[PDB]
Amino acid sequence: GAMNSSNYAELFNNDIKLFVDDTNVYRVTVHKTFEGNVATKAINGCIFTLNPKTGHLFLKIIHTSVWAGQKRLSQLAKWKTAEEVSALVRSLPKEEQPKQIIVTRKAMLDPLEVHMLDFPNIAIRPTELRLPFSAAMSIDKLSDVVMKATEPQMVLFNIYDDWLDRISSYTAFSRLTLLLRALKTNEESAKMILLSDPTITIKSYHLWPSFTDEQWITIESQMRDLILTEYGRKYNV
Amino acid sequence: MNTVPFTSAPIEVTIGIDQYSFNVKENQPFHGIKDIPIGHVHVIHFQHADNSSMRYGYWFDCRMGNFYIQYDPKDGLYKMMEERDGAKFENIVHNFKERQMMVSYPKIDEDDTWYNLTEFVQMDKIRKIVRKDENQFSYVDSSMTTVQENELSDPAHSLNYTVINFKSREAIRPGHEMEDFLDKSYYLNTVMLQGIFKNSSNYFGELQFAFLNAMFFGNYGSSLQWHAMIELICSSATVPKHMLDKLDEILYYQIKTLPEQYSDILLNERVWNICLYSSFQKNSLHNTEKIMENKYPELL
Repeated sequence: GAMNSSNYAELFNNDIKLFVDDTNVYRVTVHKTFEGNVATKAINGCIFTLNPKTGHLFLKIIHTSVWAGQKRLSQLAKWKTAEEVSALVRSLPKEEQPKQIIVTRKAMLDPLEVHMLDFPNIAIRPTELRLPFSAAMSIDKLSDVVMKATEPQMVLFNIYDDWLDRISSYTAFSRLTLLLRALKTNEESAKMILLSDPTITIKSYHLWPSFTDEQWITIESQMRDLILTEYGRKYNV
Repeated sequence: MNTVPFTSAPIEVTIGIDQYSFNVKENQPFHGIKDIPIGHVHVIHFQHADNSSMRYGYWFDCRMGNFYIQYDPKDGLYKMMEERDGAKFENIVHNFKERQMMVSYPKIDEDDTWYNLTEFVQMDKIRKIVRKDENQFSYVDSSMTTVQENELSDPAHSLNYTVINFKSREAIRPGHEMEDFLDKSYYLNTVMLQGIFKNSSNYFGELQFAFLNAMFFGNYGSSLQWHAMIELICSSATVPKHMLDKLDEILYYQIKTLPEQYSDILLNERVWNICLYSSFQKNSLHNTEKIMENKYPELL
């Protein structure tokens, strides 16, 4: 069934599973026309498909050309997401295909289910968790590759860099979601925290800085503090 | 006009014939129903005074033979049977009339209700949903499950309704995933109408039979099947105009006939609100929409 706090450790067992987040598939700017009416301009987006156990990210870039001449784009974006995830499963060898796909938004269930009809043993599941994967475009290297794309394109990343050499998936996922939660609640502060110290660099093949273990502890504390402060501000607590 | 005699009435039971019904007391001298209109299917149904669970009954057509009811004290229920001795049968019917121990099918001449509820129902199709080919009549009851229900246990006792499933390969052409799921026209017209049912009239007949089974026996899988077949039409953008107009009449008389107190379990809120107000055919069911609003505005 649905995924929640109770059955959270299932993410880190050895059953292959993927999260799919469609929040950044259809992205627009809103602007005024000469005659004063409002219009949208699409920019490039991406499907965020992540194996939480291994860090493997399948970033499917959605080029604005997909939308040309189409109506009801927000609805279409859900079916294009499902189309692309299904194609991704088909492209993987059998022993790499997931046993479950967890969609971060319930509106994706019917489209994926319909697109996955060829895979009746792949379970499509919703989640009750409030996952922060929308903030994926706050990771500079991911936003950069999406905005530069001139055609549809799949880019692979490990979203955990090399963390699993030293920590477990559980902890890696907790760090990732903390980082993203912070970037989501106050991107400017979050990014300030990550880069304040110019002597800690990001490897060419990484997304995040090469913090030592001790420095990751200071970072994670700084992100937690940021998140709590923003809460009191939002609600006056 | 035809007759269905009863051997006796040993147990207190409410007897129904089509939309009419009568209370019969234990060992009351009751011996049949006469003046049954030839030309339509009919259903005789029962509910014992002691077990207000398990409504059950028999679908039949008097053209197909001479049928009668007899209580079986081993199995504990009124059984329909066929008399092959045509003479022996007219003998029993005439003497029970002479002794006036039979109720008359109480049809008002102005009233086309039963015609309207059974317009497309044909005994031959009923016998393919209720497979029991040694009898010419068909038993149905409250608890019988459908073939689709069984897939998600005893097949001899199944309702073999046509399986409809909106999230199946049948329903969805590869490459037209989004199209076919938002616009079921393909599934309705090519797969179901041209492919399985062959014509609109067989489709309507199963739809009507599923409704009558849900209404008369509270058969839950039948209710599911009636709603699915309505939803398949209302969720298709391209439907023959003759089907839409006829559907509006069919549903009207079904909603009209339903017991007011049963609207809660028999009427699926989601399906009706989607059909009447959200679907492609929202504007094609004026009579069904008008009676639903005036009689069950709560459900909507």
